[PDB]
Amino acid sequence: DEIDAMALYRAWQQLDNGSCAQIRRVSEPDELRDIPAFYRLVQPFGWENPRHQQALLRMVFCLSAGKNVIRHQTGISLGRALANSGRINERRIFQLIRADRTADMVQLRRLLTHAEPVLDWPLMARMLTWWGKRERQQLLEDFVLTTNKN
Amino acid sequence: DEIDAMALYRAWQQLDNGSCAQIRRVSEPDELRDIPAFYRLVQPFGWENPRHQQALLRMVFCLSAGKNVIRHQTGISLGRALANSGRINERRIFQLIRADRTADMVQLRRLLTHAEPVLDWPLMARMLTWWGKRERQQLLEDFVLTTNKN
Amino acid sequence: MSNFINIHVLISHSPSCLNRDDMNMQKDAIFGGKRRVRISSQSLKRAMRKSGYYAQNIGESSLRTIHLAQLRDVLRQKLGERFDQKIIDKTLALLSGKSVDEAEKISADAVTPWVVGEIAWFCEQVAKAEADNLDDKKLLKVLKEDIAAIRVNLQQGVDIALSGRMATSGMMTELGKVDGAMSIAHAITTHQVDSDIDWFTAVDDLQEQGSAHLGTQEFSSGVFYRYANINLAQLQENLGGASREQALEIATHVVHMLATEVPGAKQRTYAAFNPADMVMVNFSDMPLSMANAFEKAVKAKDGFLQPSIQAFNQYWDRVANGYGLNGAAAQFSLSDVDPITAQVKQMPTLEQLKSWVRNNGE
Amino acid sequence: SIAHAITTHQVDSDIDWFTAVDDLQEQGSAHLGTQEFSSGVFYRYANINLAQLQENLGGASREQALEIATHVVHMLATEVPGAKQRTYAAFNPADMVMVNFSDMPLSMANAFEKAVKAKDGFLQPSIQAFNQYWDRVANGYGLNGAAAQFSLSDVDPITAQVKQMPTLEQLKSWVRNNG
Amino acid sequence: YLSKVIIARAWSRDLYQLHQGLWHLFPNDFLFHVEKRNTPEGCHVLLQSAQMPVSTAVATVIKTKQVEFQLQVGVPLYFRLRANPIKPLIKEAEQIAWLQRKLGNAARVEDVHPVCFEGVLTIDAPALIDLVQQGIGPAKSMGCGLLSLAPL
RNA sequence: AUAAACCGCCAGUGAUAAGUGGAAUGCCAUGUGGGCUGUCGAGUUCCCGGCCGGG
DNA sequence: AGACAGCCCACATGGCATTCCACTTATCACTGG
Repeated sequence: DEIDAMALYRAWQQLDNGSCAQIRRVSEPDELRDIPAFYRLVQPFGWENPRHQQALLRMVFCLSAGKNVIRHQTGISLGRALANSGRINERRIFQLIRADRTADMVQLRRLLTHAEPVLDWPLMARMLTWWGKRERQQLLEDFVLTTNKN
Repeated sequence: DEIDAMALYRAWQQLDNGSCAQIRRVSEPDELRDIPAFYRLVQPFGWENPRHQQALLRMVFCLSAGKNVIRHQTGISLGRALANSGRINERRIFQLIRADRTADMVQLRRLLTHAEPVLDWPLMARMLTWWGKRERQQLLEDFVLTTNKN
Repeated sequence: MSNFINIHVLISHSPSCLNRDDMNMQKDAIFGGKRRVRISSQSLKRAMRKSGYYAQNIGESSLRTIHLAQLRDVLRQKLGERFDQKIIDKTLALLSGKSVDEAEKISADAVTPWVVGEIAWFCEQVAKAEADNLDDKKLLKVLKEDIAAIRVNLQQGVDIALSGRMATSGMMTELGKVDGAMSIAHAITTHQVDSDIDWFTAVDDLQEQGSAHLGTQEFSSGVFYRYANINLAQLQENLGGASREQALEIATHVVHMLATEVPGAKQRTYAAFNPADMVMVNFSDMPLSMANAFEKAVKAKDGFLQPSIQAFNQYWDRVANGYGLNGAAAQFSLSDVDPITAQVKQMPTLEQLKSWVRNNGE
Repeated sequence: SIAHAITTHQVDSDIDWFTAVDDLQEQGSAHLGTQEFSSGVFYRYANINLAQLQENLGGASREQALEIATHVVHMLATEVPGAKQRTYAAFNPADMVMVNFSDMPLSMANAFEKAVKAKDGFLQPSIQAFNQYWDRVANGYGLNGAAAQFSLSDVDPITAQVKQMPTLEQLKSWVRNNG
Repeated sequence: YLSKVIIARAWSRDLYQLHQGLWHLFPNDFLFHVEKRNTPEGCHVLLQSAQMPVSTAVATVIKTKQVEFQLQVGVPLYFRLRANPIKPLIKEAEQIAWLQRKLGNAARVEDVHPVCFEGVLTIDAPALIDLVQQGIGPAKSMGCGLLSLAPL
């Protein structure tokens, strides 16, 4: 009973300017909970499943980096695409990992905005739902090894 | 040492017309302190202890919407029932959330009058005692969600 | 001598609703510990721009659009008499940085203020360059050399010189972007305000058994402090090197409006057509706002107005004596509350105050 | 544009207590009730934009506009909402009516921001407040527009840049002829 | 001595609180009449007393006009006698009669209505002065029995 | 009384120095809270002096 | 002391920006079984 990442992606693309903008203003992920357009956007995708909403929050927030910085195409890792941008320095990523919980989602969004990355969205979605020490580590490893391939 | 919400409900139901009506007349919630029938009604329920009385005030003021607009039945939230009415427009609920302190209790009572809502009273009661920080957000969430299933 | 002109206004409105937010609630604001009713700087500005007083004494307001298609149509009429169309189109394209092809909808980066006179002058330049077989970039280099020429076109449209322009895409990005000569603050109430709610009915002439609509509306009476700053050298610059007298002229016109103009909503149903009860104007080296006089929210004694003016005078006395300010100051008031600090010269009529600003504090 | 009418003075409302007497029960009442009520001296204000009025009628003449304007003055001086008039009967005529032509719309409500204190009633000091404030505004903002005033009781005279109408019908005639 | 006292709210809610609170003004026999109750500062009270009241932290004193009584028989005076009639007299006639019993002995009443008794009386002078010192009727420590004279 | 018994992984150490988030911006047009109504009825309670009188 | 209404009704529209920018250095132990 997972979250249809691609359907959600398309759903965010289909939003009215009013809502794309309404959600983009948000500073922290929890403020999304003050937005009605949020609840409307997310609810089919399994919001109202407690054990789902933290994930949903993160996914939406990262999309909320806006306007379309996250562009979808074995799969492409977030780490890989972040490196493929070439805009982002390793130190910053390390800092993403070293930061406590809410801070880490915020910082990531800042990175996404700067990188304008080409990922495999549903993959990034998976990584984003299970977000955890391991997932973080993998973000590092993919980043460094990719940035080193280049 | 909580306030036995259902006990209060039945006590309100059991009031003589003179007192039920005498309290119904109140325009703002704090004016409840001028009525003896208020003191009499609240008296078993612990109004004697400060920081019990603000809650008791809000609970009674919401009952005073009268005559029996609050009809009790996982539990059913206030937001839920406000949507289940279908009479109430989202914009009004927004004004309630955005509203400053006394005004917010007033507009709420006005909504209750309009909705003839079917809630789970003690749930809404609790929600009313801690009113409201998350609670505002929480009711928004419930309303939008219930309103969108439809 | 002094570069900043400060305009302080105390104005009291009757029950009204002069600024709504998305929820049609009044615009709240907190100071320093109490809610105050707020009117946005933007509302004030546009109220003054769009005003008849302005049209009579300053000229034309600017044209603010994000829609370049309509703009090119307008410019095609007016300058269509003055210039070739191909030239106009090209001028708009260079200034805009956006491609002006006949297509139904063409949009700029963001909403922008335009002055037709300005565009006309740019059209002259593009005409010269195109006939002379000058390249666009070369043209840009040449126009960069004399900015003031571009800014005198500002004199035709002054609101831009007052509150400024921002550019992101065009040749405008290089030459025509302007700092505001006047900085203005959102007006707030001197006292605490708890907003009233009016409960209305719409009565339907065709249903007898009820009303057709029931609703609520927020409203308040309030005493508001409006503050505004005019940077004088900046204003002169933004006009292309105009004299202090032209500047001061604009400054007084602004004073007048600042005392006289009230935003339009919902005046037809609440009609708070109130004049300023207190107008005080001071010259200074560094700008000063007296809002701190009301950090202690004024408590009503014989109304809010009088103790508010009192509060204002007292604070200004403390500030002026503490920081040793010795700038020219004049105060005009409707009520008999006299100022403490001489020299605050007392003006019996607004027109006398205005003439005093024109003569530079004499 | 018309303003909600406000009392010139502070008001503490009285509360009347109803009894409905039931001819079929001899001992108690069948109903008990309450109603808020006050007496009050009210300030009404309204503004007519004439150019707009002419436009809204499809290019009607200034005189047609003024005609409608006089009609308004009359009603504003004359009409009281119907409720709860059958039980309280406040059929009161205006004690003061003032009409002025001007370039920018102006409300004298500020004359009463200092809530008027009763001296020999509220009416007399209300008219006092109004007039003094009118004098101040008129001299301060240097307006020189056509102004006429009709009242049942002046105290109070404004400095006479206001033509004084002994009767309302004359005031109406003054507005019809544009001052 | 005629004093104008205000009792604080927490110390004037009950009537016995009023009597105790006004008793505590004398660290060194009296009569009190309530002008207004339940204002935010508490009870607004006119106070007749043998001694001069001293301001407590619950019963503030605003002023103290001492009096010496100059009465002439025949002279017309307004009067407010706040008092309480019993044997509780509900009839209007009975109240007025009661008044004119005590006052009938001292000074004839020419007009009156109702309990706070407001009216006009005409004046024996020493008998009346004596009566004012004494107070009139029940509940002299409950707010009743205070007659105030006023000249026309 | 057990590949057991007895049985330290220890010692020393700044993460540091520099840094505007910034320029533009009416929330706005429409609206009766309205129809009905004696506060009558009635003498309620703590001690001492011959209904009356003092806290 | 006694008694304390009822009905009916609750808005729609349209609009949400762009530009450009994102560090670098020195330095990372030894001993004993």
